Amino acid sequence: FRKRTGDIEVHEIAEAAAKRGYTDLLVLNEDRKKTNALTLVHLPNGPSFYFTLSNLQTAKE
Amino acid sequence: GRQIHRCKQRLTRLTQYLLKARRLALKHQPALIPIKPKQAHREASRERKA
Amino acid sequence: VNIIKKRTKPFKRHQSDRFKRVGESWRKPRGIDSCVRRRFRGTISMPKIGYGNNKKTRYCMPNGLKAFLVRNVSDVELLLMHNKTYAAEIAGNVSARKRVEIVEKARALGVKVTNAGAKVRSQ
Amino acid sequence: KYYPAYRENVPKKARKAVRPTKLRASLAPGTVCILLAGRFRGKRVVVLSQLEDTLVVTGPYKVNGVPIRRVNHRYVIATSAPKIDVSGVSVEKFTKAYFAKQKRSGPVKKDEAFFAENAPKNALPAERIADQKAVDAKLLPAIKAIPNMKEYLAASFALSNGDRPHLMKF
Amino acid sequence: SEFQKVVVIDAKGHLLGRLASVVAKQLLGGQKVVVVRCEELNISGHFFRNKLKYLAYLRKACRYNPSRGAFHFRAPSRIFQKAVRGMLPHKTARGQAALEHLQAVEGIPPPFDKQKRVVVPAALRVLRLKPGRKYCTVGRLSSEVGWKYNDIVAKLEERRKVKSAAFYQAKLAKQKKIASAKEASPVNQKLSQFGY
Amino acid sequence: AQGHRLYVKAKHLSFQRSKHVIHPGTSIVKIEGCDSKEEAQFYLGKRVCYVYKSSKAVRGSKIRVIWGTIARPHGNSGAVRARFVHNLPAKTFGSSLRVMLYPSNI
Amino acid sequence: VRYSASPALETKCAKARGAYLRTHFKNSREVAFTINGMSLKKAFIFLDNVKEHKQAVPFRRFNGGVGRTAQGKEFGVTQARWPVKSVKFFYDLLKNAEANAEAKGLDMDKLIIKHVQVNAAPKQSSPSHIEIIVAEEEEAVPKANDT
RNA sequence: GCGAAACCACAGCCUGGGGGGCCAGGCAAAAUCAGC
RNA sequence: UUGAGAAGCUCAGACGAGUAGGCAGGCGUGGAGGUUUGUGACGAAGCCUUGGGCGUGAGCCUGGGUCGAACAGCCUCUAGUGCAGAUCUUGGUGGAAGUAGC
RNA sequence: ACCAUCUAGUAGCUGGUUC
RNA sequence: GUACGUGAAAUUGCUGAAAGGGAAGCAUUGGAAAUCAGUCUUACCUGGGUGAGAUCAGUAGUCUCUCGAGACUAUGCA
Repeated sequence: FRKRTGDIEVHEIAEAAAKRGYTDLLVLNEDRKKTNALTLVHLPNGPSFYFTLSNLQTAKE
Repeated sequence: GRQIHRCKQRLTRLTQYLLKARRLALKHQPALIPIKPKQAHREASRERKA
Repeated sequence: VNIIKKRTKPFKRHQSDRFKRVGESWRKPRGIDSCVRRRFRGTISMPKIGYGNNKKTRYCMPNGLKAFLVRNVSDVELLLMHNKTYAAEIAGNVSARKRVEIVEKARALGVKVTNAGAKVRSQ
Repeated sequence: KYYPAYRENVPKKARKAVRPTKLRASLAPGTVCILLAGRFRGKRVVVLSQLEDTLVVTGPYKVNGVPIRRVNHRYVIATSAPKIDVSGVSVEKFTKAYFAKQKRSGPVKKDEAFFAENAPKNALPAERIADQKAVDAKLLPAIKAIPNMKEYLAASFALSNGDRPHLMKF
Repeated sequence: SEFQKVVVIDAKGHLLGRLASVVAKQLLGGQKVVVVRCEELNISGHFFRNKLKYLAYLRKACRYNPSRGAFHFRAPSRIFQKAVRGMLPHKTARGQAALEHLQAVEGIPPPFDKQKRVVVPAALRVLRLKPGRKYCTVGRLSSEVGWKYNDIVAKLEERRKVKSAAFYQAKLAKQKKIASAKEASPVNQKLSQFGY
Repeated sequence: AQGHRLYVKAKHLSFQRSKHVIHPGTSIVKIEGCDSKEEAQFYLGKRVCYVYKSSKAVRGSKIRVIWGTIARPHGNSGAVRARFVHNLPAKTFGSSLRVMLYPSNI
Repeated sequence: VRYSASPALETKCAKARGAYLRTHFKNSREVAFTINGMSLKKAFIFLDNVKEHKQAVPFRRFNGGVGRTAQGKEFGVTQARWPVKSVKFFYDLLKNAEANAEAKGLDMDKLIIKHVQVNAAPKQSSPSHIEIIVAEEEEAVPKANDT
């Protein structure tokens, strides 16, 4: 888990993450304190998928 | 002196608009896409049915 | 100047908590039989001009910028010279497309839009 | 560089112009004192000199483990414990920029730093550990002269049920 | 000058209405008061002074279901517990929470025999009363109104004293050893100049 | 635990009040060993608190604290009149406080 | 139909309902709040005793003039009675409560009554709406050892 | 098994003092039924 | 030094219960003319809300849910324009109660 | 006796009279 | 889903969390639980070098207005 800090973009993340032995790369994308979408890319050139999370439930609920 | 005061203040205020909207246009910022009530009430309807 | 409020609890019409016909908006009592009208101690207070707030820090949000209903894309343009004393509150019936274009331009004018996040999920 | 924008909210001419600040009379340089709050509370320390507002104090770091700190003169309880000689120590090396923090300063992180993390361990520099041995070496013999003083420092202060600070004397 | 978490107030020689006012404030102060030998409290005025002042209180009962009237308690402990019940706002939530911090018992139970027993110097009889005055003892009084347990406690307390007396001589013999050992430590006599 | 306790034990006594009107913005505090309104001039200005223990744990612990200071003496018996950043709850009558010895001037 | 209960998942649960039932409203309720939270087959053995006066159902809320019985103390309630018309209606429902898992293909011997609801109806008496939820007992898997 | 209606400011313990409510007291445990 | 909506701006003092009564400024509702290069199927009005904001107040602005075709601010004109009460009118629903009772 | 109609018979008066 | 557009209040049942020693109701000050908002996201400002041109050209043309004021099309980008 690596929280995104400051000014960095997804296309620059993927090339910066493939060089350290990583395979895929998820991005949880909240808005207004609810998580609504999820994108996962495939490194370094693989297909990138943009789902949207829905009917979200935690483990406590 | 009142009128020339305004023009110089609306020059400081129009330059700050171009010096900002140019930097703002060059950053990479998320896409404000609209939500649609007809197509989020359809999903919620067909979710529990599926 | 730091904003301040002389009161924070609004006024609540007498016995508008017991009865559901009587609404909570304030109405001055009209009978001299009243306990409240004679202002007996222990009863609720009243709206007076004493609780009027500062004539300079009035109408201000707790941040310090006053509000302004912008209902289209040329209503935020007037706020170009007033970005440090006004916050561009978008009106409620504005569509979720005409809204996303006020935000992208008010951001160029450095104007605080208070509820830019409505109907707009970002990706 | 810009013509001033809206609302000339220019401040008035402030009459407030602080003059020399002056500490108490009990805070003489070299007077053993009590330290009240923070991390090294209770540990009796000795002052080296008076700064503008704060003091520049240290416990003899061998005796207590207290480094050369600044302490605001209010969280110090002065004490009439016997004094020492601080003429041999050069306190003028310390200034208000000596104890200034090390300037976060945002050195360029080469934004990839989001992933890779490092740490300078913020280690005390070689200059701090060096003078700590130096200033202590030129006061340890001084408190060796006064009996019960080396062991006065290393102890702590702790009032007890059955004691009441106002009527007791410090 | 005491903020003990629990205080034990031995009550022999005290006045009732002055100890019940000292205690009533320390209950609301947050302490935990135990009043032992409540049976040997004193009241200004001669023997019949409070006697008709309490035989009058027996004539006072409700006139509806007389098992719902006033409960005239006869124990020496509850005589004084009554005294600390009107001194407190016992109809609030802070009164009835204060009253359960007070434990008023007669004699001395063994859970408080082996502890310190402080006294109040502002409520004592030998101070607050003129010499040669009329005073009545509660435990000697309430026996004549129904507290039928006088001859047992006077017997029980007599056994505790001689046991405590036996405890004292062993304690008294203890510090006579340290009385020698205190001056035998030579450092006391040349370093008494710190006041000690 | 006798190598600790750099404060003075106290007890929150009551709110400021008249017979019928209470003023919860300013408290009454009884310091231990302070038994005169001339002996209370030593504790004027000290920063008092009120430490307690909540059930739900936040930031790796459970102890919370309400700070404040001491403003006036109060009466002839050595009580004082304090003032807290948050007014003390009325269910803390007869509790225990701490009168921290700083800002110390002695 | 949109039901009132968060339970009744497709997984291990099934539902039936009964609307416009011409019984009383203050009489099927006390039955309903007694059978609630129980297993299914036990409730059948339970209510048939009500039909033969072998067990009375307590009247907790609408306890108007209900005479004391000897068997109301099995639950601690003073007053109880033996309604027969209302429990006749519940038997009709619980048949559909079975016969819906019998078509969904559940496990029948872990089946509890999860949520029974009794409402009012548009007055013509005091008619009733009833919906019922029967669900499996949501068992627990033992934890794997250590990590 | 069917099944009202009157009525409905909110209500429900006693003593004393200016009544159910005020002041000071006595006290105070659920939930109900039969006489009264 | 720009603070000329001179119906604005600015400086200083005193004052502040209020009955019958007198005066003044505003808030809100349905329609009418003008105006906003006005808002709206990417969701108008309404409705609900343990959300936020403003005004001393009448009130207004807004986030979320619901919903489905219209609607509002400003300047004027106009009135079938504001409800706690009338043993008030109509409608709906309660406690008494599964009691009285058949 | 009842039914419409003038009638929106009759107050010195009883209740109510809306930001 | 014809008990059918939107579906308020009274009022009823279930679920969740609380409170309740012969009165609640509300006002004020705060504790505990739940939860919400705040731009803080980043922005700002300061030199050199490298490249781009335009309102620059010891520069050539068009049009609309009024010598030059804007809009341009070249070409260089000194």
